[PDB]
Amino acid sequence: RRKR
Amino acid sequence: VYQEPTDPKFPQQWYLSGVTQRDLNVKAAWAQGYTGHGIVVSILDDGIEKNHPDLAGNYDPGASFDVNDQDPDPQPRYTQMNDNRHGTRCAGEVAAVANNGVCGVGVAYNARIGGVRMLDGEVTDAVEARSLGLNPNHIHIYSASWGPEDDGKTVDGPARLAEEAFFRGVSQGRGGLGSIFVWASGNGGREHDSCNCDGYTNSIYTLSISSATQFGNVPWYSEACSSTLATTYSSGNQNEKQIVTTDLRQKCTESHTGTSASAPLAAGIIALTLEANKNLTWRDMQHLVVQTSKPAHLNANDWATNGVGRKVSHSYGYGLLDAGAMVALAQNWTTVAPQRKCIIDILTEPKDIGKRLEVRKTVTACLGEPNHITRLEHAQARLTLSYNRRGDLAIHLVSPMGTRSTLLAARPHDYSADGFNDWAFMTTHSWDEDPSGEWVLEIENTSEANNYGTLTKFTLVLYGTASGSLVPR
Ligand SMILES: [Ca+2]
Ligand SMILES: [Ca+2]
Ligand SMILES: [Ca+2]
Ligand SMILES: [Cl-]
Ligand code: NA
Ligand code: NA
Ligand code: NA
Repeated sequence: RRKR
Repeated sequence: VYQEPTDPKFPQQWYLSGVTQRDLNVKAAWAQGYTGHGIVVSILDDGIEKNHPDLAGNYDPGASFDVNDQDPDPQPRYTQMNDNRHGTRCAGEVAAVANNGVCGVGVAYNARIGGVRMLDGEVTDAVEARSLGLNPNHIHIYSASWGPEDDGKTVDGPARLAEEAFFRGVSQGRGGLGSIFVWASGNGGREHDSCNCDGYTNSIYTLSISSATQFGNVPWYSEACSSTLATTYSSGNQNEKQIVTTDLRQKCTESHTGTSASAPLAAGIIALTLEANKNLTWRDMQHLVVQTSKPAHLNANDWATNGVGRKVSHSYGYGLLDAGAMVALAQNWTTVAPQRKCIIDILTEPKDIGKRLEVRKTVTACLGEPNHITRLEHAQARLTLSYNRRGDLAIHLVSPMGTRSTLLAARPHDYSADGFNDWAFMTTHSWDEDPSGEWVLEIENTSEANNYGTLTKFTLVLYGTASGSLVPR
């Protein structure tokens, strides 16, 4: 869902 | 007489100062006496090495939490691949200790620095909300170098809890002055991604920050969009220098890169600015960024002058941050008037898109009402539409003062047939313009394919005030  | 830092890697921090003028003008703010004392910044990321020799002196447990494991200690999880180094690198950009013989210095090298360990695990809506809403009467500034996937086909933003955290932060945070949320605009340049398809950067409550290379060019990873507000230096090609910061395992790195490095530098500059005037509201801070950022020598083919004489680019917003100008302008800043919101439902019937659709509407911007706006801040075109191949769409919005904002450029990889469901495309490019008059929305098929769809809702949402304008630039 979320990435660096 | 101000003495600059003696840290061993400070001479390699080309973006902080120099004779050359390709810098963020941070030494000028230091010489005015602003180094971040009393300001609290939190890095929302994969953890912070709180015992790092260049962070320990500034570390603040009150600015820290571990949402992934539900404990107070944001220490990164150590692995052979050093996967969880990202947050420590970001923290050193903000607040690495100065004059201690270790690595380089943070922009706000006397600020207090914390970290929220929240990326090392499944990043749910609840995880984001608990991180964005952490200790909002203690933390002043939140820095986020993360977001939805940069594959150039995702449209995604804060879900309900995270959006509630944004509104709670800007409304009640920092004693009612509003939490400052700084966002990295994205690494999707190679995928032709648009940072307006990212609801975090596209939010009016975040300062979305893009990147420039050392030689003043648009980096390969950069995403262009109208919601970006300003720019800080970051990495580029292999002849251009990179960002110097604290690394995992108590090391120093000179190779921090990407959009991830730009937001922390902006957060540090905002920390210096808050020290110069602690009474600044979340909207004050965006006004300061708009007025003081510098286009000069940033190369782009889309520089345009808006209705109030300011140069604006979809790659850079209003240009490079200028710390010295920020802290100078902050000191005697007059608080802006309360924010007004004027909602204009544009359509009287759905409209087939076809090859090209243009929707023109003349608005009064709530003339005669308490939410009358003559001085725009953010504007949104909230669009609901169906289309068979989303990434073939290009969407533009023209303000009454003639400023053409690209709300959406073609995204070759976005094959989705799901269209846009009240997606609030945002532009910063008409800031301080009078929004009364004719607005124009353009939707076009950029491909030769026989695409098809319908625009069923277009709400123009204007934010701003009715007082306090400057003579145009
Ligand atoms: Ca922990
Ligand atoms: Ca140091
Ligand atoms: Ca993106
Ligand atoms: Cl609102
Ligand atoms: Na408030
Ligand atoms: Na934003
Ligand atoms: Na007008």
